[PDB]
Amino acid sequence: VEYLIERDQIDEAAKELTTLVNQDQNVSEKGRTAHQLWTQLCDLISKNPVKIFSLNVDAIIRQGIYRYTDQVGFLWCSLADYYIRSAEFERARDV
Amino acid sequence: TISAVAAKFWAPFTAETHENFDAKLIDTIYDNEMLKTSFNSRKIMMLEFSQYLEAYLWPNYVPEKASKAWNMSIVVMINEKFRERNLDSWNCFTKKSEHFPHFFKSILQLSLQEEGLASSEHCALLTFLVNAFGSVETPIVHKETRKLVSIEIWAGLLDSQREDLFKKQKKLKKIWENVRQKMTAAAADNNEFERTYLWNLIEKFKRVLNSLEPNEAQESEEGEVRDPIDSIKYCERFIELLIDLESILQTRRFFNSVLHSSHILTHCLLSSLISTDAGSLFFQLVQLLKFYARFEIDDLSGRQLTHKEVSEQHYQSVTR
Amino acid sequence: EKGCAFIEFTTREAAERAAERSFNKTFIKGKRLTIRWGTPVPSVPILPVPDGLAAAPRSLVVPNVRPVKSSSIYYPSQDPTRLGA
Amino acid sequence: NYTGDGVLALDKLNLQFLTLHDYLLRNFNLFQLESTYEIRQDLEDVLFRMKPFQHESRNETVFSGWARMALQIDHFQISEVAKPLVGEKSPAVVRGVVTVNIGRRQDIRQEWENLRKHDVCFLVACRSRKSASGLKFDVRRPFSEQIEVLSVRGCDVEGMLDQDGHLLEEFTAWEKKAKIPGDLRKFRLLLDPNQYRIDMEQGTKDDIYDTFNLIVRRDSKTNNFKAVLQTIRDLLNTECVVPDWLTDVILGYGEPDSAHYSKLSSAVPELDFNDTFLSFAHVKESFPGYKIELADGFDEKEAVPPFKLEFKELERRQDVEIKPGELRTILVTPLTRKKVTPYSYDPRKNQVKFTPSQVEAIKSGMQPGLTMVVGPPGTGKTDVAVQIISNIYHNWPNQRTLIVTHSNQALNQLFEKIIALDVDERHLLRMGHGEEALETEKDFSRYGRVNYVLKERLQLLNCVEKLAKALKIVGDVAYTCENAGYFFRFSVCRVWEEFLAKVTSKGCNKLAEGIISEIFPFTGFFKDIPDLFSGNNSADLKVAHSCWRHIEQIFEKLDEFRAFELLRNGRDRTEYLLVKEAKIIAMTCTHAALRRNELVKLGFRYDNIVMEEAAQILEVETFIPLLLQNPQDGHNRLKRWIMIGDHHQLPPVVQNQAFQKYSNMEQSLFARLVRLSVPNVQLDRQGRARAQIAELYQWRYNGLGNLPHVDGLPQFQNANAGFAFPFQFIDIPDFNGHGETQPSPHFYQNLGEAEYACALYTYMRILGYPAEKISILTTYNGQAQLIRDVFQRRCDTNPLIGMPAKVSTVDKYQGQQNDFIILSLVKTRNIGHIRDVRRLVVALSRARLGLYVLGRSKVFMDCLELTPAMRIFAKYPRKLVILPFEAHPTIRKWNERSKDGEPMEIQDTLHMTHFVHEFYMSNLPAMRDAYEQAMNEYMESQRLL
Amino acid sequence: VKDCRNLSDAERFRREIVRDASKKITAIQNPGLGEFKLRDLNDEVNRLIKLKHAWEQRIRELGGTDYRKYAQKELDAIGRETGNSRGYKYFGAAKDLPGVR
Repeated sequence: VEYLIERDQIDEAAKELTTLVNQDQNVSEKGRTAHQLWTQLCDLISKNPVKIFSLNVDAIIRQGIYRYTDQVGFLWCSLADYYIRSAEFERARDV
Repeated sequence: TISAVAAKFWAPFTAETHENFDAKLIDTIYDNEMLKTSFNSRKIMMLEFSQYLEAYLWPNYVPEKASKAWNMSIVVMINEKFRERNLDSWNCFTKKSEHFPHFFKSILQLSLQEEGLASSEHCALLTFLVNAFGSVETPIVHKETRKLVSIEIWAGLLDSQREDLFKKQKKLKKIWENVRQKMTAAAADNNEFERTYLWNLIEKFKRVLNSLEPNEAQESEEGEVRDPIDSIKYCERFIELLIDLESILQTRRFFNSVLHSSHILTHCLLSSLISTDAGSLFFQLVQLLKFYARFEIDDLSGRQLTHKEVSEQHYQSVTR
Repeated sequence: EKGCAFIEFTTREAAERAAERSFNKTFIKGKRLTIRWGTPVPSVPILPVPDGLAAAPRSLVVPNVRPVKSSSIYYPSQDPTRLGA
Repeated sequence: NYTGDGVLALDKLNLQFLTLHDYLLRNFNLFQLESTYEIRQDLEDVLFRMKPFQHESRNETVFSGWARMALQIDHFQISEVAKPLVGEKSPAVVRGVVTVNIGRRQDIRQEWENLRKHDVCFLVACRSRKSASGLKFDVRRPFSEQIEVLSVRGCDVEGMLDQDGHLLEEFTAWEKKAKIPGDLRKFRLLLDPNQYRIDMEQGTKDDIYDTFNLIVRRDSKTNNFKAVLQTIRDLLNTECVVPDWLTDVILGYGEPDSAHYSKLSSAVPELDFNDTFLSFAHVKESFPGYKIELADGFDEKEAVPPFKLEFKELERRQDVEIKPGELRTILVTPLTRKKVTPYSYDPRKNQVKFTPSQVEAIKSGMQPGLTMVVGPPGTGKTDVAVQIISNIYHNWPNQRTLIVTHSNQALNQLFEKIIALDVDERHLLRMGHGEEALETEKDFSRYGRVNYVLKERLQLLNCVEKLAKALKIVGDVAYTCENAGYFFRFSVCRVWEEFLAKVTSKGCNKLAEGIISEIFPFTGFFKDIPDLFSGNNSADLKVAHSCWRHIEQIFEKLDEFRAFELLRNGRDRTEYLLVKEAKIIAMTCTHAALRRNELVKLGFRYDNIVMEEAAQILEVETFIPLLLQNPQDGHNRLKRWIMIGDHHQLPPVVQNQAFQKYSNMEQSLFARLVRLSVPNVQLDRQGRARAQIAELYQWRYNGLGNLPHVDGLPQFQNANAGFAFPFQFIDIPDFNGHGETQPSPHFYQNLGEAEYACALYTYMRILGYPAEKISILTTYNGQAQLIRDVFQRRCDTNPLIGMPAKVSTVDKYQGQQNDFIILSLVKTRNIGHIRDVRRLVVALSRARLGLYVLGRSKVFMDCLELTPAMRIFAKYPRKLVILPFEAHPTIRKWNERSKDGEPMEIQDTLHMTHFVHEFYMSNLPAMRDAYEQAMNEYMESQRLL
Repeated sequence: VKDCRNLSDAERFRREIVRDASKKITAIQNPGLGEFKLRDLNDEVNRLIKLKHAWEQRIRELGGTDYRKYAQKELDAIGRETGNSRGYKYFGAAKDLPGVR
């Protein structure tokens, strides 16, 4: 993942992060738990709207408004932030 | 009975001795065996199995003598050949093709004719269109149905609706001018019927659908009363025709603008019949039509639209 | 032929009590029982089968047969109660 | 109950579809509906067979019956509900575990223990509605009146669990033969996570998944329904990429020939007809209306196969054209194939003198694009197919061919044929649930081919040891393929190149004659060939190169087998075999849908599809084989689709009337493309029945006729022994006062015909006809059960009479044939579904030598659609005329009256069964003595073995 | 405590507890359920798992199958024991709680 990010393979890096998050081990060998790995995905996926194509970015972030009840207010803004960076201001207002 | 008449007049196993033709028998058989029995399935199945069409109705067909009973009885036989499904229904016409354009046109005129046909007869006509529009591979039939769904039917659109299409595909406008300068005179005596047919058939469906309104379905002042069920079957067969026109790209390309411009889905969905129990199957058909009526396709090019493109165009449409 | 019999009870408990309260008991009838666990189709002839069987000859004799001058279940497929199972 | 009268709110499979998503979505809807109707019919039949009843003093269902396809659930539990994957709503996995007592009947026990991954089973919770100490059920009454079903949940099967609870994955079953103790087994089951979500979004305190008491398994041809639907859902979600040359004809737009090689620019004018032609005279006969000539430097005295043909009219340059004054020109060059071995290898070669229409199919099958060929009964459609396979394999050995077929039986005939052609046995692979019991003497299963590769690798390494011994090379070079490869490159190639250097630098002009016989190094390897070199350097250098190609071919095979030394596990070996080693992969259309989501993940790649029986494949199941691979780019890599079928024979079986008749699901994709007027090749010469029998059905086909040997073979010239005519239609009057009978809805029977067919089969058996050569057919399923019951009563009990080769419906006998057919046309009041000409053409074409049809003439002689066949039957008497003097075989010709005695005419079933009783009885001693002699010589000849 | 002393009944109650526990685990996985109710259900599941083991002891005492050898780790796959809470497992959404994580 760290290689792919440095080589700007952001869509492939996000594919491998989802593979990491799909593993239910409490922590990775780099010391990151699944919630921290999923946060790195939401970071990567919201701040790169143009560069990512394989992931329904809206769907995964709403799957965080679900379950992660302690950060709902953050994730609604994070979903809008994704659309604002895409310059899709109409859907930003919908969010 | 059918078999005694059949053996005397047309059955091939009596071909050495069956009687000379008598067109008045066709009127007799249609009235007594088909029509007055409400198109009894067993009677019609026995007539069709006995080759009544291929031996009697069609070889003797001449257009100057074809009564309404003769034309309708041919339609009834083909509908029987079609509900069997396993049969080359159009075979006898493909052999003797000369009178089929006159037969078909006469059948279209009966579909618009309101006086003097029963609603059960009108279901049979409209069923023959569904059969005719279905069998697109038989060229004798396809050359007829192709005339009813061609760019000339856009003469019934509003000028503003045609202008929208010419902005969508620029070359249509030059084609439309060539059509307009043609269809204003050149074979307009024929071509005016062909282009207005589906507009007039839509209007007849609206009247049948309005006849099922509970403030229209009352008994007449003369005393005749209409059973709803044959009118409901007419409506159900009509939505099937509209779906089948919509589901084939060469018909859809022209008819989709007509289906929208006629507001026929509004007339369906606001009718009483949708809300009734009896119209439950009509409702399912209208919902199947509503799907095709705005399918994810660019009809003028045939290009499949993606879910992204349809959603993006919707947002852009509402914003403007 | 073997001096044996078999009984199937409607329940195991009936068999168990019948087993436990009669095994190795003397009994009047058996002295001391030892007990342990475990149509033709009308007008169709039927062809006789030769004895002990369970090619054809190239010259044949022809019999001088001359023509003659509700139904019910005979086969299991004719019966709806068996066709269902 | 759909009769065709009413409208239904269903999709239709008409000729044309708006888009690919439209086409898929109509297929999804109608296939989901049909498979649900199949599931209903299976479960109702099973649950009647299990005969559930309420226990007389408990609130629990007890099953008093038995069925092959169901077992009582001893226990069921859910073991895992995995968290939703990132971006998904449903759980990732829902693992049920079911416990069942399989019972002690061995064949059923084998069947349950051979449940495999992705097999579909239904967990069912049911009760009786009616209370009795055991209960009978009537199919004349509704199911929901008698038995109550309160839950059905489908599961994917995962493998059976062992004693500890580890999972017996598929490849362990070939080797883990240690039987699990007792009769209980456990299976792990994948519940559908969407339905588990739906079952719990309602909330839970009661639980549906506790309630189950049966598990039901589907048969080998209907398991695929969930895999079909899963496939289509995926193709609707993803950007499906059908080839640009192909999407138009699947949707039915553009010119229908846009997929044909005439319009495609990618067609190649030069093709190597490797062995399609037996001789240069055959080349000339195969292309009527073409100028055929040899190229310069060849002469018709020596022009011999193989032939490259150049079709000048397929070149797109303007300088080459059908110019006036000469015919279309085919240029023939024979190929001097330089043989790869010095041994006396007689090559496997085609021996079928293809007729011009078959060659037109084979030519079109080598060209890219869509090739449709219509194969009337007896026209060599299998041999056309196999030659297309062989020609592709030789012309483009880098290309992989997937063969899809409706039946496993046609897949057997295919592979029996291919092995007789020059196809290397390691390159063939066959896949399917039948693979445990393949009928070929060579095992082409994944397991079978791996064992072949392991076996051949060992025998090749023995040759490497033998080669090293000839070279006097000391070392462990035969230990592995890897050791052998370094031995080849460093040592064998060096010595070989050192030989060619001496020949080329000196041997051409400044060494002794025949010195090649001295300096050739591998003489000790070919020590089992005498006189290897003749003593002429100009000639011996050629066989020396032929000796080298033999050595080089050994190491080429090894270098491909190296993977079997690195992949040491059965799963990984079959993956390498399936994706890399096999060039020709054979699969059923059922199995292609099941294995797609594995094959797509393995990276399985194929270039050509050959479909056989394509008219019998459903439109949905025909399409799916096109998409067993990922598109590597903006277009699919498939180069050829060949479809072989016959739209004038029967459609696919669709058993719901509405989905059959309204939505036209009985239209195969093959039949639809024919209605679209896609160009197709009619195989126009029939080689497999009498011309007299053939006349009864060939009226349906344009130009269909007979091969020259059909007039010539003695079995077609001679009459059917004991019959005056080679076929008859026999008017069966009422027997015991009844015509047809019908105990269940649409379950028609006719006992008068069934008793006549039994006597008529017995009559043939008294005449000495082999029982294997007679098959009894009927148009209706109901009569087929009755004929079986009659024959099981009245024939099978007698060892002299025996049992016919098969008693079948016509529909299930499609694609099969026999010498003698006795055909029962059950109906007597009104014509049946035989009025479908596709039923008729199949029924009338199953015979080769005699077809005797039992039925009421007056029901059928009046029918328009049957009139062409009936006018031929009307040439002969409507009563069976027999010649009981003529035991089988007769020297009498088919068209002459017998000179010995006189015939007798069988009036009816009563006279037939009375005559046959006396004819049996009067000949019984002589017939017995023959059988006693035949069984003695059987047992005596085997007694020495 | 053991309700029934019969070996066949003990296996039935064991399966019932396992049957009952599975219903409760589905509820903990649903995110809409309050922290207190989730914790309570998590305690109930752990008690039932302990009770399940207790029934296995009664089955073992009665000469039945020693299910502790056949105890597949699948139950451990969802519930991981905390190093300081030897024998207590947290399932489902209980891993998402602050502090428990």
